Amino acid sequence: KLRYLNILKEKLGREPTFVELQAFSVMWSEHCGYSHTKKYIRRLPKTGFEGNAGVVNLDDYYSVAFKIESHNHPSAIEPYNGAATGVGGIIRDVLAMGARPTAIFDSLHMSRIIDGIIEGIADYGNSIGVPTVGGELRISSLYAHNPLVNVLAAGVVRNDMLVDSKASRPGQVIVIFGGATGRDGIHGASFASEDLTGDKATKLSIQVGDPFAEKMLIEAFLEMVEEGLVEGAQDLGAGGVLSATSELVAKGNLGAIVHLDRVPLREPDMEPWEILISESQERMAVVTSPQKASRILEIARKHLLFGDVVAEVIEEPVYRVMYRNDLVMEVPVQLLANAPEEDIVEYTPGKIPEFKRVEFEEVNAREVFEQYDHMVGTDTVVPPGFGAAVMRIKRDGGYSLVTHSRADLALQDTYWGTLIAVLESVRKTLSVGAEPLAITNCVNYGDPDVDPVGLSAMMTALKNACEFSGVPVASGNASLYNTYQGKPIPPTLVVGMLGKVNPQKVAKPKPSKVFAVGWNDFELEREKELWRAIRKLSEEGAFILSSSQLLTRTHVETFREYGLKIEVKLPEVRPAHQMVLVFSERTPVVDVPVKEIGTLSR
Ligand SMILES: O=CNCC(=O)N[C@@H]1O[C@H](COP(=O)(O)O)[C@@H](O)[C@H]1O
Repeated sequence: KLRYLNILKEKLGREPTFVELQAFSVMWSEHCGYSHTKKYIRRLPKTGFEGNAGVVNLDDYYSVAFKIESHNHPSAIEPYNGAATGVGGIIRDVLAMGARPTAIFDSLHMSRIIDGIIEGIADYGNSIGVPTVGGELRISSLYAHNPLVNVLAAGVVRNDMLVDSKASRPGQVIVIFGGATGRDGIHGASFASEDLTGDKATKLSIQVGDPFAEKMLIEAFLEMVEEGLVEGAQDLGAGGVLSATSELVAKGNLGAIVHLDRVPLREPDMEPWEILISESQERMAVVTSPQKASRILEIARKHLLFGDVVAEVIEEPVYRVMYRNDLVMEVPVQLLANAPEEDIVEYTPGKIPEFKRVEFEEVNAREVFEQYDHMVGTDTVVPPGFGAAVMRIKRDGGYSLVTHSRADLALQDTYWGTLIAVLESVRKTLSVGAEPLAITNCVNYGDPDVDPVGLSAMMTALKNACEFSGVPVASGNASLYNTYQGKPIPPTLVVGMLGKVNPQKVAKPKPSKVFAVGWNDFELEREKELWRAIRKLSEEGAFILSSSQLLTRTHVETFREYGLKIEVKLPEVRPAHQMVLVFSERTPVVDVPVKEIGTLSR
């Protein structure tokens, strides 16, 4: 902050004004600026080039837009609103990609089932009519003061209706529409970067959501896309108007003139800086020509929303904020969009260590989502309780969604633990017969200034694990300064993996013999052999379970849905192993260890 305050002063050639200080505190906060993670992120193999980030072609006609986000900070302060708006936020991300939101896969890490967090997710999900197709839940006392709420959202989008994420020429205007702007979430970006949860950020920082408006938002926006009206888009989240407008024009190397007086307000006595920095929910920024702006506003207002043309895209790369004829702030756009970059730590992996059994706790979110009329994975090819969510795109087309993490391991060795989490994400995907296509990741870390190695260790293994598996990063999020009184959370990388699968080829469980396929321990040089064995057996029609516990309660519960009973003698396994459970009529034949352990019947 201080080091940053002094650079701004360098750059500005004076001290900032009140407005500029609120502005850069937002844009230059770890949350918005990614100071510590920008360089590590660049080294990541990405689905980048592919015009649009988070967008992955499925069959040359349809693509899957997906991304995982977090709302850890706010969820610790206000479980309900923080968790709810957590989903509201990531949903708007997939919508801005041009895709109709279709699925939500949550990844929760708490010291116990925090009602408010589970209910904020269920209510908001139910009101927007977007199903939760799965959920990863980890309970550990290590997340007591900093629960982790990571939400993955995915959507189907036509390859010929991809929306851009930037402004492209002088003369375009930017429309802000959706719910009216208020004071909520003001400074939440900085609140979410606060080296500590017990810092000067509180209730004035958490956003309030309203799914009814969000529902209206997707309808309005998709109709805008379908009418060739949207030439660019970016949802309003952290930093609100400021963040959306500056980045949109920043990405296109253009500038902008913002008219805050044009921002539909919910609270008319707000000051100009509050309008600029407000983080009110359910809002979207649209880049377009002056001609299409009328139809856009017509559509927005017709869907019971509010909106007006707020900014003009200019050639000069300056960010000029006006309020009527008053000049509120004026700074170089690229100054605001390029927070100071931190040098990184070169991390060289050590010997794979022997992991100790770190007692954690899992639980089928479905069993916990009933209390709040929220069904998990009711419309999927096969139950997500078996390891992966499989959704239908077409009769003979589909995709899978997987959310995995291994903080229990990473806590002992961030590199290997983290790297293992991803490989295991590959096993899950392959196990349902899906082909790994891309990853969306959420980096949840502590304080990078106090511990730079742990971050590097996490980011470098994501790189290596992507290189090893050949599965690139399509999108993602970084959440740092996830601490309390300095007490850091366990380094948790959440891997969201997208796979391609034909709904017709997905196996269902039925009476069969059970075999433990693989090794009881881990060696990087045989992982691909395990994948090969899984690919072969899946092709032959085998049902396959890939779990750290080999067989979980959720599993036993899911088999119940088929009236099937499982009786086996689980092999002794280490915290990190390379073994999968295979169900078939005959003994599996692969070049990997095979042991018959029991049966599935009734
Ligand atoms: O509603 C929009 N959500 C989008 C968004 O950008 N939200 C911002 O992220 C913070 C949580 O970050 P974390 O503690 O999870 O790292 C939250 O407080 C918002 O400022």
